[PDB]
Amino acid sequence: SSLINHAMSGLNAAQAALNTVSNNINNYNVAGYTRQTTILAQANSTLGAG
Amino acid sequence: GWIGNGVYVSGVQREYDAFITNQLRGAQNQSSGLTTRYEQMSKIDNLLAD
Repeated sequence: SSLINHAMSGLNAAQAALNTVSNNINNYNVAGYTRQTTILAQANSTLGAG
Repeated sequence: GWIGNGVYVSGVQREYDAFITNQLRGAQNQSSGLTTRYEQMSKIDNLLAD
C-alpha cells in the first residue's frame, strides 16, 4: 500500500516544482534575480520484501 | 526548503539631478538678460538705420 505515498509524494514534489517555475515567471526581469531551482531524489530503499 | 513568494513592485524613480538643473538655471537667466539687452539696443540702432 506504499503506492499511496508514492503518488502523493510525486504530487507534492510536482507542486513544489511548479511553484519554483512560477517564481521564475514572476521574476523574469527583476534586477539581479537568479534562476531559482528545485531538486529531486529517490526515497530510501527498504528491504521490506523481495 | 528555500522558497520565494514571487515579485512585488517597490518604488517609482525619477531621472532627476539638482546640480545640472541649477547650473542651467543660472546660465539661462544670465543669457536671457543679455538677449533682452540685445533686443532693445538694436531698436535704438535701427532708429539710426538710414
